[PDB]
Amino acid sequence: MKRTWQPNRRKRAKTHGFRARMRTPGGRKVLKRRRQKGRWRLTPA
Amino acid sequence: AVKKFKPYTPSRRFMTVADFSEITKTEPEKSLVKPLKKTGGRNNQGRITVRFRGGGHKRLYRIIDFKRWDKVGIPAKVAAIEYDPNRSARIALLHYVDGEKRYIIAPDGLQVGQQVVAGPDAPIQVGNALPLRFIPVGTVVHAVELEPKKGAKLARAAGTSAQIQGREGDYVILRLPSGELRKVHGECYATVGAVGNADHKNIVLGKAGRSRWLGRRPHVRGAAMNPVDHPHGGGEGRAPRGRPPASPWGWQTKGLKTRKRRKPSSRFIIAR
RNA sequence: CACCUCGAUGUCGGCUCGUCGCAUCCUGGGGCUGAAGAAGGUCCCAAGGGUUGGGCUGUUCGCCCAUUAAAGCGGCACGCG
RNA sequence: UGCGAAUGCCGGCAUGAGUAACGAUAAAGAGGGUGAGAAUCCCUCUCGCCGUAAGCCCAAGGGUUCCUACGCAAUGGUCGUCAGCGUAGGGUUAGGCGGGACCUAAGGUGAAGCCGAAAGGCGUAGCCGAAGGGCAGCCGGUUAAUAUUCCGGCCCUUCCCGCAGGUGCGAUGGGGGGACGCUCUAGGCUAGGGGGACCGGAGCCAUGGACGAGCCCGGCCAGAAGCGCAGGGUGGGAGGUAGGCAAAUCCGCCUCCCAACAAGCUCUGCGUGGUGGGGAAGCCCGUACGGGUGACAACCCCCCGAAGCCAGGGAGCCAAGAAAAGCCUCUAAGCACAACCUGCGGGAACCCGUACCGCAAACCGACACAGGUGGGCGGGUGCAAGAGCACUCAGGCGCGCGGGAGAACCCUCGCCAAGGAACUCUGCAAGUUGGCCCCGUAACUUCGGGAGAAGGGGUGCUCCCUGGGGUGAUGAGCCCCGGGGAGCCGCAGUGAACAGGCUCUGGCGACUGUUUACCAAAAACACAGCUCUCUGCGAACUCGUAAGAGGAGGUAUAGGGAGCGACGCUUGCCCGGUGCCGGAAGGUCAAGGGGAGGGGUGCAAGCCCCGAACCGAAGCCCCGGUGAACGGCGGCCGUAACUAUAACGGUCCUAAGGUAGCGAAAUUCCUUGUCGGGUAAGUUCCGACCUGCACGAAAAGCGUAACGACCGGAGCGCUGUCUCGGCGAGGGACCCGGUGAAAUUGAACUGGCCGUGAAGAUGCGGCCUACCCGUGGCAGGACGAAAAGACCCCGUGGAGCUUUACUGC
RNA sequence: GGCGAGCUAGCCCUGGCCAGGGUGAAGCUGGGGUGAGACCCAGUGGAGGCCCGAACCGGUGGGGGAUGCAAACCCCUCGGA
RNA sequence: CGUGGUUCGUGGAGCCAUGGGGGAAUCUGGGCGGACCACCGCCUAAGGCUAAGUACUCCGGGUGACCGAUAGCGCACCAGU
RNA sequence: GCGGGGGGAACCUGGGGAACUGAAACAUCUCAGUACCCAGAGGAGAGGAAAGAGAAAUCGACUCCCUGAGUAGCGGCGAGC
RNA sequence: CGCGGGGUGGAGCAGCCCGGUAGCUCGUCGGGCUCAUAACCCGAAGGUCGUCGGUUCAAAUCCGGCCCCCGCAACCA
RNA sequence: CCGAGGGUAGGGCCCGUGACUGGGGCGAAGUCGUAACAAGGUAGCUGUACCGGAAGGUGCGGCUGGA
RNA sequence: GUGGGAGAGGGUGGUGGAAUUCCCGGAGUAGCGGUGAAAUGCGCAGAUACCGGGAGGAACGCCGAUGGCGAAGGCAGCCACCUGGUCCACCCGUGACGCUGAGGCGCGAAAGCGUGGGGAGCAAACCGGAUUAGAUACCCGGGUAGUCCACGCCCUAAACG
Ligand SMILES: [Mg+2]
Ligand SMILES: [Mg+2]
Ligand SMILES: [Mg+2]
Ligand SMILES: [Mg+2]
Ligand SMILES: [Mg+2]
Ligand SMILES: [Mg+2]
Ligand SMILES: [Mg+2]
Ligand SMILES: [Mg+2]
Ligand SMILES: [Mg+2]
Ligand SMILES: [Mg+2]
Ligand SMILES: [Mg+2]
Ligand SMILES: [Mg+2]
Ligand SMILES: [Mg+2]
Ligand SMILES: [Mg+2]
Ligand SMILES: [Mg+2]
Ligand SMILES: [Mg+2]
Ligand SMILES: [Mg+2]
Ligand SMILES: [Mg+2]
Ligand SMILES: [Mg+2]
Ligand SMILES: [Mg+2]
Ligand SMILES: [Mg+2]
Ligand SMILES: [Mg+2]
Ligand SMILES: [Mg+2]
Ligand SMILES: [Mg+2]
Ligand SMILES: [Mg+2]
Ligand SMILES: [Mg+2]
Ligand SMILES: [Mg+2]
Ligand SMILES: [Mg+2]
Ligand SMILES: [Mg+2]
Ligand SMILES: [Mg+2]
Ligand SMILES: [Mg+2]
Ligand SMILES: [Mg+2]
Ligand SMILES: [Mg+2]
Ligand SMILES: [Mg+2]
Ligand SMILES: [Mg+2]
Ligand SMILES: [Mg+2]
Ligand SMILES: [Mg+2]
Ligand SMILES: [Mg+2]
Ligand SMILES: [Mg+2]
Ligand SMILES: [Mg+2]
Ligand SMILES: [Mg+2]
Ligand SMILES: [Mg+2]
Ligand SMILES: [Mg+2]
Ligand SMILES: [Mg+2]
Ligand SMILES: [Mg+2]
Ligand SMILES: [Mg+2]
Ligand SMILES: [Mg+2]
Ligand SMILES: [Mg+2]
Ligand SMILES: [Mg+2]
Ligand SMILES: [Mg+2]
Ligand SMILES: [Mg+2]
Ligand SMILES: [Mg+2]
Ligand SMILES: [Mg+2]
Ligand SMILES: [Mg+2]
Ligand SMILES: [Mg+2]
Ligand SMILES: [Mg+2]
Ligand SMILES: [Mg+2]
Ligand SMILES: [Mg+2]
Ligand SMILES: [Mg+2]
Ligand SMILES: [Mg+2]
Ligand SMILES: [Mg+2]
Ligand SMILES: [Mg+2]
Ligand SMILES: [Mg+2]
Ligand SMILES: [Mg+2]
Ligand SMILES: [Mg+2]
Ligand SMILES: [Mg+2]
Ligand SMILES: [Mg+2]
Ligand SMILES: [Mg+2]
Ligand SMILES: [Mg+2]
Ligand SMILES: [Mg+2]
Ligand SMILES: [Mg+2]
Ligand SMILES: [Mg+2]
Ligand SMILES: [Mg+2]
Ligand SMILES: [Mg+2]
Ligand SMILES: [Mg+2]
Ligand SMILES: [Mg+2]
Ligand SMILES: [Mg+2]
Ligand SMILES: [Mg+2]
Ligand SMILES: [Mg+2]
Ligand SMILES: [Mg+2]
Ligand SMILES: [Mg+2]
Ligand SMILES: [Mg+2]
Ligand SMILES: [Mg+2]
Ligand SMILES: [Mg+2]
Ligand SMILES: [Mg+2]
Ligand SMILES: [Mg+2]
Ligand SMILES: [Mg+2]
Ligand SMILES: [Mg+2]
Ligand SMILES: [Mg+2]
Ligand SMILES: [Mg+2]
Ligand SMILES: [Mg+2]
Ligand SMILES: [Mg+2]
Ligand SMILES: [Mg+2]
Ligand SMILES: [Mg+2]
Ligand SMILES: [Mg+2]
Ligand SMILES: [Mg+2]
Ligand SMILES: [Mg+2]
Ligand SMILES: [Mg+2]
Ligand SMILES: [Mg+2]
Ligand SMILES: [Mg+2]
Ligand SMILES: [Mg+2]
Ligand SMILES: [Mg+2]
Ligand SMILES: [Mg+2]
Ligand SMILES: [Mg+2]
Ligand SMILES: [Mg+2]
Ligand SMILES: [Mg+2]
Ligand SMILES: [Mg+2]
Ligand SMILES: [Mg+2]
Ligand SMILES: [Mg+2]
Ligand SMILES: [Mg+2]
Ligand SMILES: [Mg+2]
Ligand SMILES: [Mg+2]
Ligand SMILES: [Mg+2]
Ligand SMILES: [Mg+2]
Ligand SMILES: [Mg+2]
Ligand SMILES: [Mg+2]
Ligand SMILES: [Mg+2]
Ligand SMILES: [Mg+2]
Ligand SMILES: [Mg+2]
Ligand SMILES: [Mg+2]
Ligand SMILES: [Mg+2]
Ligand SMILES: [Mg+2]
Ligand SMILES: [Mg+2]
Ligand SMILES: [Mg+2]
Ligand SMILES: [Mg+2]
Ligand SMILES: [Mg+2]
Ligand SMILES: [Mg+2]
Ligand SMILES: [Mg+2]
Ligand SMILES: [Mg+2]
Ligand SMILES: [Mg+2]
Ligand SMILES: [Mg+2]
Ligand SMILES: [Mg+2]
Ligand SMILES: [Mg+2]
Ligand SMILES: [Mg+2]
Ligand SMILES: [Mg+2]
Ligand SMILES: [Mg+2]
Ligand SMILES: [Mg+2]
Ligand SMILES: [Mg+2]
Ligand SMILES: [Mg+2]
Ligand SMILES: [Mg+2]
Ligand SMILES: [Mg+2]
Ligand SMILES: [Mg+2]
Ligand SMILES: [Mg+2]
Ligand SMILES: [Mg+2]
Ligand SMILES: [Mg+2]
Ligand SMILES: [Mg+2]
Ligand SMILES: [Mg+2]
Ligand SMILES: [Mg+2]
Ligand SMILES: [Mg+2]
Ligand SMILES: [Mg+2]
Ligand SMILES: [Mg+2]
Ligand SMILES: [Mg+2]
Ligand SMILES: [Mg+2]
Ligand SMILES: [Mg+2]
Ligand SMILES: [Mg+2]
Ligand SMILES: [Mg+2]
Ligand SMILES: [Mg+2]
Ligand SMILES: [Mg+2]
Ligand SMILES: [Mg+2]
Ligand SMILES: [Mg+2]
Ligand SMILES: [Mg+2]
Ligand SMILES: [Mg+2]
Ligand SMILES: [Mg+2]
Ligand SMILES: [Mg+2]
Ligand SMILES: [Mg+2]
Repeated sequence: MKRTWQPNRRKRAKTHGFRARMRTPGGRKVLKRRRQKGRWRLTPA
Repeated sequence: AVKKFKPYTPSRRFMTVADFSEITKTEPEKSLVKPLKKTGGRNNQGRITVRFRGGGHKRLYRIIDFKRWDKVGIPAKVAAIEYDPNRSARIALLHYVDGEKRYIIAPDGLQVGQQVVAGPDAPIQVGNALPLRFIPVGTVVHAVELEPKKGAKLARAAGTSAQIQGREGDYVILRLPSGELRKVHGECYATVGAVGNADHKNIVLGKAGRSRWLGRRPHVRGAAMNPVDHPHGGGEGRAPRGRPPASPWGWQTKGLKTRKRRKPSSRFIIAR
């Protein structure tokens, strides 16, 4: 029955995408955090 | 006016439809049409600021002429009387001798083929816009400006009108459709006649869905909520108000006068 | 009353399945009778077996219909999820 | 720094146990092949399942899963020689398909501008943004694997340049157009389908008959111009002109003059068209798959016929139905040795996608998960129709454990003597009914309904006669709708499959609708409709610190808040309290104003500090209004010429003392009230009475046709619900082979009784009973498991909610 | 202080979908009627939060499932269409 | 007047700062020594800059009555995987 | 023409700024100008050359350590600071 | 049982707080007016304060018990 | 074939009876009031409408069968 | 037919003055109102009486009558438009074309009803003050439907001469 995850590639880059993150000060700190931790991926692929 | 229906369904027994025999325009509208951004009652934050709106037919906005003082002296033939979805009233199409077209909100009695004109000139006749100062005391009028040059504001709803009761200095006294008595400036335009399509107020919506066509979504009683939601929310069965009757935001809704006290406009008001 | 159980002993009634007690409803045996007979009354012995089908109510119970030898009363975590 | 406990933490390994289970009951059998090994891989045959799909095509999403070679550790619920698995190699070809060097939508973003402590919010134009608009490719062949992409044939588009001819050319500016709903729908086509005695074709005559006007198979596809047929769009000329934010010769508007029509002009569909291409059954060939032949294949008539096309078609209706570019026209600066237009010719034509899965073993669901997933195609026969049901085509599948046995018991299913609701909270469940045609059809009603009311009859096949349509010649054929007559067979003719049981009578809700995703679908919410109230427009109101925005590009016939909730008849009295409304007076009142009068200090001038009267808002007080505002709407005692009762009276209280209607009720405690009805019997139900614990008029009163998967009561019909069970089917359970979990678990060498014990003992006492160990079974006990009781209390634990609790904002 | 409306709720923009039957509103036409009308009767017409019912959307009752095929499923039945 | 800073929570409440109102002077001017007045002192506001002594540890080095693969960093191993 | 923009472990200044908690309840008070968010700076940052201190005719910028001192005070004169 | 209010001439009510002399309306009785009754007018009588104790000088009054009465309560279970 | 009738289902009319309920007629001396007849002590009546223990009262209009 | 009359006869649209009420302005003070007599009510928050302005609805004084018109119900300021009946004179035309009238159809005071509107004065119901034994009445103060208009119903009457 209809579950929670319904992938669509546009939505994803539109939402967790790199340019998305950089617009909001909130999101820039996500990048700042993810970088500082050494995340191999700052952002979903 | 007022089409009725044999009860071949429930709600067809009570439904009542407007009379369109005044209308000459069939469907189409003159491309003085422009598109309407439907709000859903939502403001520029995505936030509902007016409840229970949305749904309902797509509509094209017919742009309509609420200043008649551009075309001063230039007359016009009344070309068509048309249906406008954005208002209770009907619009009349005007072909100016200028070659220009405008929509006027259509007065009661105004015929297709009449000549109309607007200005300090002009007969006192149905359709004719004049400064208020030149309209003879007692004539009933619609589409009035409140301040000069700012556009018609008062008596635009189907069937409404206003009456000129008197002059005092640069102002005249009008009786508004509310029955309030107001000084308006003499310089303000007005256009003689009542608005008409006055049978409008007797339409019987008749079924739920017909409210849904006009973009009115179901309206829910505070009485039917819980207290998180509304001052009436709560308490076992039914239950009375338990307090002086309130809005959802908690102010009192029987009698509490809400007009701001110190409004400058108060110097120019006299009534209910 | 507050003693085991609140780091859980599922609670009425029904149904199914019973088993026990006897202060015995019936059947068997008795004494007394204000026991003519038949039919009762009361009390004693007796737990082997039996102890109906419906209407009403969630009901237990009760009331009622129609029968019956009789339409027993209790206990078993108000027996038994 | 020493562990045995913390439902401790991490790991390991046990128990349960060779137990449950191995994931849809569509289903399998055999022969051959391969290999170390075969139920499970390959190939043949036979059998079964899907077929508005379980077949095919597209979009998401996935991302090599694709094709092939070698391979079986693991993954695969068994096996595996196979694979969606390991290794390796190969494989996706575009000016026309999709997207981008085009447009705009919501929204986003944003030169200007506005706001905000910072971060940042907003915002005109512009810009971004498509499954909308615009735009040029069709048929066939080819690969192991791609093809509108390669190839073959036939067509087309835009840029660049040149030639020729035309013309005031020229735009991001002006104008036209693009450009629009819902329902119904005409004519003509097309896709698609059926039939053919006609045309083409390998073969076939079995088992009793048939060499036949037999059986079987096939009878098309694409195509520029031109041409036909059907449709779409559209007036032509002049004069005036002040409007379309400059200017226009354009468009608009007034006048005149011809057309009224597709006549013309133009555009599209379809047909035909030079050419090109396909082309069955069957037999043969070794593939895992295809290839040869059939073949010089035929290539044609009739009929059905779209929801598709012609398309901006038509009609009706109200709820009144995007935008911008492409496109055409008009002019502007400008340039008019430019430029643009038309034709022809040569050249130029970029980026990304393209494998494969795609109702699923490749997507979302930890799984090769019985769930979920948008668009298109979806054949034939029959049944009234159909995308329904059954069976079938093409195509695809038998669901990745099997073999046996034939217990209990479970599930899904079939039948049943007599009875027929006696079952039970309740006919729950299951039966009955069931499609179409005809007869027929009540109370009541808002006149529509109620209605499929109810209850009935028909229903197949054969021959005969005969009516109307469609297409065709008015004709035959083909197709559609029938009408009458005589017969035939069976238990039965909607012969299988899909396919209402019905009636009476209450409650609640008018109605269709909505809801607690995952225990409530309802009497709850909503609803049209009624009332009150607010709001004069920079409206009230809401969101935001603000700017801004919604309201609304609306204007009192409008907008907001509130209650009530179709409709009918109605909706009484109380304004003392609270709320709101009104009230220029008076009372009280903050800061401030005002300073009588006092004080500190200094030699003083002075500096400094208190400070009464008085003048001072809103608010409250006070006066009054207000009931579809919050709300409220009596008590005791007497009294009629039998009795009872009390129309009547007395008296106390109140702001006023409950009107109509209704009433043991979704409300009545006593209560199974009393009486009546229905029953053999009725705590329910219907009717009535009134002693209403504790009904009562917009938290509406009392009714109401129709409606309801609501809740009550009764009858008929019919039943395995029951008396009361029986038999049968299949899937499990049992047995054998394969693979093989789980909660739980102080350790166990773990009996009954009567006692005892922290009061319910396998474990203590006394007696009794009892050889060791299993398997299928039942659930009485281990105060069985699960979940650190959800109830209850306790904690100066928490949190949601309220208000005339406190304190703030 | 951030992350979430790829689930779910509402709205906005833009597309798509709803086999097949049934009932027969207004209107129109004709006829009757009248002084003229209202009206009546036919035929036509094709309305509706109209009827039956697939797709689609649901989730009524019962059964099964309950270490499930499934952390909401399957069968029968049923509502809207 | 309203507030903040200080040990100072309105207190006898000054000092430093400043949102609001009124609003000066230039040495004989002004601020301060804890309400205010006198006296006696201290200091010169409404412009700006200024090493060092100080904080820290991504980084390199040296040491340890620091750990020794359940420890020590989450990571001794291709781990922010 | 020159510059700015962004990053940096912690450390620094500035703009803003909590609650649990403590008070064995709780409002002032505490936690705390902490956490945190924002701007900015640098290898440090801040501060700095008296309109100071504050009782001595005293001392002389600023920062940092020790001490003064849990003193003076502050305080529902409570907790505590 | 629980809690609050009560009990006073024939009726219905004050008085009880706050000790000392029981009031009001109606009713009853005697008279008047009327032909008569009712209305009306002038006079009058009538209660030991539910009951039993106690307190005080003095108790309807303040306290206790018992007795009837009205109201509220009886929840989680 | 038709057919007496029997059956099954649904209508219509009539009669009888029914808890209860509506009024009505009647009945030597009940209770409450006094509406009408004499300006009947508010002229009367009247259609209607609201109200009220009851007669009735009141509104609007009408009549004289009143002044 | 022709020519002439009188008329509150009907429908529609306009229009005038008096008065009542409310509001605004003025002046002005201690009561006004009301009755059998009062009381409620109103009034020093400035009432009543007086004047000026304004708003709004209803009804039309004198003329007016013992009058006129209409089938009846009914019809009354003035103006215009449309329109019914009626009578007189002339003696012109048709040639009995007549009467009445069950059914039908239409009209039909007031009150009442529906949907809108309008609402000054009046006033069922209702409240209050007096009266009374009571007073759900009579008198007084308030007062909502209604009275008014449009459309559509109801169809009654001491609709009587
Ligand atoms: Mg997940
Ligand atoms: Mg996408
Ligand atoms: Mg999306
Ligand atoms: Mg990397
Ligand atoms: Mg936003
Ligand atoms: Mg819609
Ligand atoms: Mg509502
Ligand atoms: Mg609720
Ligand atoms: Mg919320
Ligand atoms: Mg609230
Ligand atoms: Mg409430
Ligand atoms: Mg509840
Ligand atoms: Mg309640
Ligand atoms: Mg409630
Ligand atoms: Mg108002
Ligand atoms: Mg205990
Ligand atoms: Mg317990
Ligand atoms: Mg347990
Ligand atoms: Mg015995
Ligand atoms: Mg005997
Ligand atoms: Mg026995
Ligand atoms: Mg029962
Ligand atoms: Mg009982
Ligand atoms: Mg017990
Ligand atoms: Mg028990
Ligand atoms: Mg159970
Ligand atoms: Mg084991
Ligand atoms: Mg076992
Ligand atoms: Mg087993
Ligand atoms: Mg098994
Ligand atoms: Mg399987
Ligand atoms: Mg299986
Ligand atoms: Mg098929
Ligand atoms: Mg993809
Ligand atoms: Mg995957
Ligand atoms: Mg791979
Ligand atoms: Mg493969
Ligand atoms: Mg393997
Ligand atoms: Mg395996
Ligand atoms: Mg592979
Ligand atoms: Mg190409
Ligand atoms: Mg763009
Ligand atoms: Mg923005
Ligand atoms: Mg696009
Ligand atoms: Mg497109
Ligand atoms: Mg293209
Ligand atoms: Mg191809
Ligand atoms: Mg030129
Ligand atoms: Mg074809
Ligand atoms: Mg043969
Ligand atoms: Mg054929
Ligand atoms: Mg071939
Ligand atoms: Mg069209
Ligand atoms: Mg553009
Ligand atoms: Mg491809
Ligand atoms: Mg699909
Ligand atoms: Mg697959
Ligand atoms: Mg599988
Ligand atoms: Mg699946
Ligand atoms: Mg999967
Ligand atoms: Mg779905
Ligand atoms: Mg689907
Ligand atoms: Mg069929
Ligand atoms: Mg099917
Ligand atoms: Mg049977
Ligand atoms: Mg039977
Ligand atoms: Mg059933
Ligand atoms: Mg009936
Ligand atoms: Mg039938
Ligand atoms: Mg046959
Ligand atoms: Mg023909
Ligand atoms: Mg069937
Ligand atoms: Mg059916
Ligand atoms: Mg009931
Ligand atoms: Mg309902
Ligand atoms: Mg109702
Ligand atoms: Mg329905
Ligand atoms: Mg919803
Ligand atoms: Mg609900
Ligand atoms: Mg639910
Ligand atoms: Mg829930
Ligand atoms: Mg439902
Ligand atoms: Mg449910
Ligand atoms: Mg209503
Ligand atoms: Mg605000
Ligand atoms: Mg705005
Ligand atoms: Mg707007
Ligand atoms: Mg309601
Ligand atoms: Mg009321
Ligand atoms: Mg009353
Ligand atoms: Mg009140
Ligand atoms: Mg009051
Ligand atoms: Mg009040
Ligand atoms: Mg004052
Ligand atoms: Mg002062
Ligand atoms: Mg004041
Ligand atoms: Mg008052
Ligand atoms: Mg009551
Ligand atoms: Mg009762
Ligand atoms: Mg009863
Ligand atoms: Mg009750
Ligand atoms: Mg009862
Ligand atoms: Mg009974
Ligand atoms: Mg009853
Ligand atoms: Mg109410
Ligand atoms: Mg009712
Ligand atoms: Mg329902
Ligand atoms: Mg429904
Ligand atoms: Mg059975
Ligand atoms: Mg079997
Ligand atoms: Mg024991
Ligand atoms: Mg032992
Ligand atoms: Mg021992
Ligand atoms: Mg057991
Ligand atoms: Mg516990
Ligand atoms: Mg607490
Ligand atoms: Mg969404
Ligand atoms: Mg479809
Ligand atoms: Mg239809
Ligand atoms: Mg429907
Ligand atoms: Mg249906
Ligand atoms: Mg279900
Ligand atoms: Mg303090
Ligand atoms: Mg000082
Ligand atoms: Mg200073
Ligand atoms: Mg100093
Ligand atoms: Mg100093
Ligand atoms: Mg200086
Ligand atoms: Mg520095
Ligand atoms: Mg280091
Ligand atoms: Mg290790
Ligand atoms: Mg480690
Ligand atoms: Mg080791
Ligand atoms: Mg680790
Ligand atoms: Mg800071
Ligand atoms: Mg705190
Ligand atoms: Mg604390
Ligand atoms: Mg504490
Ligand atoms: Mg606490
Ligand atoms: Mg602090
Ligand atoms: Mg820097
Ligand atoms: Mg430095
Ligand atoms: Mg500095
Ligand atoms: Mg501190
Ligand atoms: Mg007397
Ligand atoms: Mg004494
Ligand atoms: Mg409770
Ligand atoms: Mg016969
Ligand atoms: Mg017969
Ligand atoms: Mg009288
Ligand atoms: Mg009298
Ligand atoms: Mg009298
Ligand atoms: Mg009288
Ligand atoms: Mg009455
Ligand atoms: Mg009265
Ligand atoms: Mg009369
Ligand atoms: Mg006249
Ligand atoms: Mg003659
Ligand atoms: Mg009438
Ligand atoms: Mg009338
Ligand atoms: Mg009025
Ligand atoms: Mg009175
Ligand atoms: Mg009185
Ligand atoms: Mg009056
Ligand atoms: Mg009559």
